[PDB]
Amino acid sequence: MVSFKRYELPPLPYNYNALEPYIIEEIMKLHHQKHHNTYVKGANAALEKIEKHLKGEIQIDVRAVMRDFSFNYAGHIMHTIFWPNMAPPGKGGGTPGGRVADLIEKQFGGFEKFKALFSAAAKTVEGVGWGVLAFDPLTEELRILQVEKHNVLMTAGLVPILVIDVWEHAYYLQYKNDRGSYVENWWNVVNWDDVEKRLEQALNNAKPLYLL
Amino acid sequence: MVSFKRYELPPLPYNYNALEPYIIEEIMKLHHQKHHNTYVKGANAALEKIEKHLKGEIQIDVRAVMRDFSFNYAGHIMHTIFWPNMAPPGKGGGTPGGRVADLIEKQFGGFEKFKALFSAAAKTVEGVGWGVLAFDPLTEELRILQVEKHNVLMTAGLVPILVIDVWEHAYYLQYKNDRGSYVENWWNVVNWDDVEKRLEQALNNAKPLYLLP
Amino acid sequence: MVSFKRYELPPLPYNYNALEPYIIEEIMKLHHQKHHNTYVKGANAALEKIEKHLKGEIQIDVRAVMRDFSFNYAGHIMHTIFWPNMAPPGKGGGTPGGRVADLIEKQFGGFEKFKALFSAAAKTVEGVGWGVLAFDPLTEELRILQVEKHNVLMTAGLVPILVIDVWEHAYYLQYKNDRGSYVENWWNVVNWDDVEKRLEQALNNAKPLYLL
Amino acid sequence: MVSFKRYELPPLPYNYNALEPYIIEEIMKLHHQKHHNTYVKGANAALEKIEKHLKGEIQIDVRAVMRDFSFNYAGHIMHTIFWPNMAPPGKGGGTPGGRVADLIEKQFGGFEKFKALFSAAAKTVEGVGWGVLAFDPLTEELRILQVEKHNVLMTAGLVPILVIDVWEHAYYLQYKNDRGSYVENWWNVVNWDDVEKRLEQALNNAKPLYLLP
Repeated sequence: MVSFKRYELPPLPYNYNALEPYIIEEIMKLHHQKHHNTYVKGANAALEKIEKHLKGEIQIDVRAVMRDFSFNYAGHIMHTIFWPNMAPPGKGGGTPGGRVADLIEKQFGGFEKFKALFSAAAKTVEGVGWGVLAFDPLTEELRILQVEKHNVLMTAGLVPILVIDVWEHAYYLQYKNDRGSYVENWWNVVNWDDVEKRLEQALNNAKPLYLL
Repeated sequence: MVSFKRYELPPLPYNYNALEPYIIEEIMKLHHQKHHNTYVKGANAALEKIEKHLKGEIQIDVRAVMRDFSFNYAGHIMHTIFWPNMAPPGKGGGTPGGRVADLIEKQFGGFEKFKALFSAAAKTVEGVGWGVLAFDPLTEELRILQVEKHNVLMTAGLVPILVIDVWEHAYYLQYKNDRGSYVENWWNVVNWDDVEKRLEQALNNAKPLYLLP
Repeated sequence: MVSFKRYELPPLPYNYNALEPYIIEEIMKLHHQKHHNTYVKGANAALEKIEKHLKGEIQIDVRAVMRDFSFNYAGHIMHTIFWPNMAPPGKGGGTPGGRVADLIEKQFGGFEKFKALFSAAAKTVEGVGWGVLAFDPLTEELRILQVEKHNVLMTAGLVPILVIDVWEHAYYLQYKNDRGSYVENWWNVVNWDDVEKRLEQALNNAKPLYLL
Repeated sequence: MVSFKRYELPPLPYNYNALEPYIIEEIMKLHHQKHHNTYVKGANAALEKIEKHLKGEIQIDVRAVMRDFSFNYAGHIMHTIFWPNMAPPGKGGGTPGGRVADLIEKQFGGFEKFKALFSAAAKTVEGVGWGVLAFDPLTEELRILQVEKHNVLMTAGLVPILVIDVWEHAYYLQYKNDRGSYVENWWNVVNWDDVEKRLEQALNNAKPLYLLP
């Protein structure tokens, strides 16, 4: 038996104030240092309980510990995508090109229609959660969905290439109740270079994971 | 605009009676032709609604239609893994080798501890759902978890390589309320060659999807 | 401290074969003796854990134990309503009169319209759960909703007066995947006298319970 | 057929700044005028959809509209209890006497142990939701549970008599990520007279609601 590899909190690809004016420094700081950090530690804690269980050292509720792992691991991986999905205005924002633009054109009828639908999905998440643009390994096509919490409505297979966090701690200090304005503004910091790179990996790698 | 590629019900990799005595023919037929088929149709129905929305032909509740897609797509992908995860006794069953056995040693301290943990996870799914063995792209290690329905507790990243369906329609006609006995018997039809192949692809393909090279 | 009052499995108001041909004996047996009994046992087990913790003997994951209580308690109370909601054909079935028929007319525009709405709610439960007719203490009106598992989508306030169990174990042995036919047949064993009494109590008790 | 009775936003039983310094004015204003109002509107919006469906004017996704009704009705009712559960310091805070204190002693072994269990419940809600003290009609005893969102984990029967909102919009502007300190401070505005009145109503009404002698 080998002790599990621990999850670690990544640094941001930019400073805490680098996404101003669209997302203020205080949100970025709390969101990274408190919230994302909590999910990293929570994922590790659940794996530690599994480890101690397997070593005959403690008793565990398997369902409970796996629910804890699920929520925290999902919080961690969604955030690991979220941060580099954004970039300071200039590098961030604008209109995508490349394969992402092509698929957006073919499936959603262009960037404006895609933007409206993605925005709708993000704005209408019930409670806290995420708006998600994903690559489907079964059809090699894009799909949009919502995730509640970090780990409800998410499915196997689908590869998130672009996500927006609509947990209240992602916008409340700046936009208060007005999630809609937050979502509208977030477009100005989308790192389309990152999304394109994610799509290219998915195009090469995703289908074979399930092809078998 | 071209819109969306449709999902299709795959055939089984074996005859409906091929997993007997462990899973009876009647279950395999209903499970495939009714349940799995419904998820395929449901996934396509949701995408058709999103299509009509994008054409300005209807206004949809986006949340509602995506919940429908999420449930039915998950049902479909989970079943696409479930069927080949199994094999008639002989090719199916027994103890694994290769890379899967290696990671089972490293992560769980051997097959017997892994089996006990996977079985507990499957037996104690609250309501209907799945026991899942997955490859974690972040650490390149195996993880076990439960999924409720098809789309609750599942996370991004994790790649299922071995799944057991513990929806009541997967066992009830044969094992009745005794999900425990169903889980114990299911091990006899596990296609470890298929699991090994999935792990091989995961080891090669999964990490770069999330941590960019 | 006084140790919690234990939950107990009630007997059926009728023999195991009394709802035939609409619900076969093997289902009634399994459903009552195995499934309902499990929820009684689960509810008590969760409270035993809470007690050991209150006595300071063990430390518990409060979230986990409360999730266990929620699911099993809900399973218990829903079934305590479910069994007397039904009655052997003759006592069960037919068309309601009295106060139930009256507000069915007021809220739903008649029995056939109510029936179609209730049947659809029951047939379309995603996964396992319940179709529910409830009384709303805030407006003194009837509402229909679904519950998933036993404890998802249910709300405070609403008092269930008529419930149908659409967990697969409630019908699979007889109807297989055909939940639709099960819902249709179930109408023939509905104890409208029981529903009438429940409504009467709700009319008298429910509103002066929340609005103060 | 008569059109449904509409839900209405009740005003606060105190000024928006009345729970200061424990809950700031801006939070009370936003929470009531924006968030609570939204649930009232959403609950009515769902009922209007059901009404048009019953009149045969539209064919609805029954599951979707009922999910909408569930969430928004729940948000409304939970808030209708939440607001009068609190009171400006003086009337609010301290420790309860009367029947609430008696039941707390018997079920939890005293206020100290109750406060510890309820605080733990509130602080550890996964995602957004509620800590709830409820009256059980089957046993006529108090029970503590969590509710996720407004409508997950809540059961039939159980009658909420004391609730704390731990959605992020209930504390974030003041306490930021520190939900723990919010929960600790919320005890100083609890309107125990209101809780007592709720318990008395439940002792008299709850059990005879599910009785059938």
